[PDB]
Amino acid sequence: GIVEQCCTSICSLYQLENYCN
Amino acid sequence: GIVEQCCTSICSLYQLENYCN
Amino acid sequence: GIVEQCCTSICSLYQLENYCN
Amino acid sequence: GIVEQCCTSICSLYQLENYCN
Amino acid sequence: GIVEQCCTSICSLYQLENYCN
Amino acid sequence: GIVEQCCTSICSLYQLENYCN
Amino acid sequence: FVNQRLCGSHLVEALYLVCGERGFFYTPKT
Amino acid sequence: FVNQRLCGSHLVEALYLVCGERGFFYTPKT
Amino acid sequence: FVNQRLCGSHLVEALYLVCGERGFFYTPKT
Amino acid sequence: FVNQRLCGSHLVEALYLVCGERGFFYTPKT
Amino acid sequence: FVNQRLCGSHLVEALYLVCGERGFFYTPKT
Amino acid sequence: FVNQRLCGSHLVEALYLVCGERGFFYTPKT
Ligand SMILES: [Zn+2]
Ligand SMILES: [Zn+2]
Repeated sequence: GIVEQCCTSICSLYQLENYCN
Repeated sequence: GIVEQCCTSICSLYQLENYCN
Repeated sequence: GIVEQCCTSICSLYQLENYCN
Repeated sequence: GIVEQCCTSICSLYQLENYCN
Repeated sequence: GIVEQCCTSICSLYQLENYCN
Repeated sequence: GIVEQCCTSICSLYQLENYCN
Repeated sequence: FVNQRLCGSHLVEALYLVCGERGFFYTPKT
Repeated sequence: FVNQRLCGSHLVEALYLVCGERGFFYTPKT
Repeated sequence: FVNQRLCGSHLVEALYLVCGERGFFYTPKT
Repeated sequence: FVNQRLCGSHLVEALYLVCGERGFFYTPKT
Repeated sequence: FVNQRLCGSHLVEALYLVCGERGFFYTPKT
Repeated sequence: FVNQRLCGSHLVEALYLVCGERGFFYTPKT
């Protein structure tokens, strides 16, 4: 998931936005 | 809500458990 | 400055981009 | 010690409590 | 105490050295 | 640079001071 | 434990510490 | 914006900044 | 995105998140 | 609560949250 | 250096930065 | 003071504490 991707890889703020309410 | 009892007032780590999934 | 629009007021992450090099 | 254990291994909040005044 | 001179007032990193072991 | 040195190696607060305005 | 004040990002940091792998939801509007 | 590596509490801080008043869900794998 | 309040170290944390490898300058005096 | 990995400043933040007004001692090895 | 305001967890973060391996004590009550 | 390892946002926090009102430039390599 995003928690794993962001740490083992890299992620964008746009991808993080998918997890806003 | 979680805010009304932490920033304006005070809250315990025990109460924070209420917001875990 | 960056402060006059973030701590005293409010600022967006978009505006923060103005301070990147 | 606790500083090393928490980083090289894992630790609980209960173990951390042993270091409160 | 350390608080009375940092949050309510202001303190320097030099003064913080006073609390190292 | 300092950003790389501080993370891959170690750095002092005095070295960091070289990057204050 | 004790009770304390947790504002902004400090509250989410605390939720992360308390919930960890269980995950959590941060909903200011509620 | 740019891509970045966000581990542990740093990811939660990033979610807090990106989502703001909208709030967010932090859901790690198993 | 949205707008929010960022004071002290929280502002520099946000600049780091937004700028990343591009770098940034933090100038309070300005 | 849950177990977790706490390195560097993150451990100090955790101690601050757990101990609160009680305060704490941060004592790393040699 | 200069002088600044350090509240809550920010104070302990600063103590960690300044003391490091020497360790430190955080005692609000004192 | 002591030497230390500062990665990611932790370096920015350290610069903020050391520089204070003076401000600073965060400039990572390529
Ligand atoms: Zn970290
Ligand atoms: Zn804060």
